[PDB]
Amino acid sequence: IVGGYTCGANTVPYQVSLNSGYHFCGGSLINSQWVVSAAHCYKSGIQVRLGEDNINVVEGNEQFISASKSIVHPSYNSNTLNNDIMLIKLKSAASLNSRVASISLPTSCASAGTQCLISGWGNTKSSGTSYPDVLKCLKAPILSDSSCKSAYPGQITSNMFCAGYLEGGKDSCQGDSGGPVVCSGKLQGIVSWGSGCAQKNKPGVYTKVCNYVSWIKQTIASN
Ligand SMILES: [Ca+2]
Repeated sequence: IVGGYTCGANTVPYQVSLNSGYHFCGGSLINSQWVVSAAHCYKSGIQVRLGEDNINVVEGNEQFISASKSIVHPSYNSNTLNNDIMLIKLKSAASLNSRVASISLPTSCASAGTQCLISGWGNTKSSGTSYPDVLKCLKAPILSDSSCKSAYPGQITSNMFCAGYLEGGKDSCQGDSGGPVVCSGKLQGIVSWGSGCAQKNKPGVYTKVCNYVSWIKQTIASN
């Protein structure tokens, strides 16, 4: 997250870190046994880390649970990033309370102008590299589809939305991928892609979760 603020320990209780010997992607806890992330985050050998603030220090609220199964969206296209969404099932159910909690799926899509919270442990610089140890937060509005398509001609599908600032300076970044965009207490987006980070006229592009609710529910119910 570029241009954000330190969230505070366990203020974002549905945030997860995906770990394969090091943090590589974020994700969101949607119930006690399932996580949603970006398909471009796919790896074998994932451990899901819940209850994290500082990802380099054991602080006392963490739950570390291995993945038993990963399911990439059946129509994921790695060249266009269309359908950049994946589900991860945990080997055992997480223990839920105020500091580890699930986030609700949306019943409708959010409109341009809605303010949302984006969070993660990704790069905090638009030029160069600096990865934080503690979780960073950013408040950002959803942009209109027209703005979003004008910023990225020929690249925005119906499964994507833009959020952020056309002026630049504030954005998600590498390492935030897979993490949550929450608006009005519902999961509306997954950190997916962008051209660089926090560049003028190049806002973040997010997977539009409201288009996937039936797939997520059906998948959860049978696996
Ligand atoms: Ca920790």
